[PDB]
Amino acid sequence: GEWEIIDIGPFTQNLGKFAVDEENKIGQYGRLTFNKVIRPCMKKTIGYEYQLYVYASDKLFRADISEDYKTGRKLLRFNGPVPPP
Repeated sequence: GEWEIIDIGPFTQNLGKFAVDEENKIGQYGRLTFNKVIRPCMKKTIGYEYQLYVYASDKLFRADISEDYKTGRKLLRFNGPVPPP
């Protein structure tokens, strides 16, 4: 159940796109336009879980994302706007 910092390459960006698209289906904040994932991005091993900071429509949100390696990606939490890290 350990955490590591991961770089903000394409894989991390697409986790941010996943989170925004999932959040648009929820409709908590209206229609958000994905901007980018910024540092720091954390990954925990279970099978993984991610804590990310994603800009969408010019505002900063934090997303918690679960991922089942074999089966499925899962939006656990999406909150904000949050202060910059």
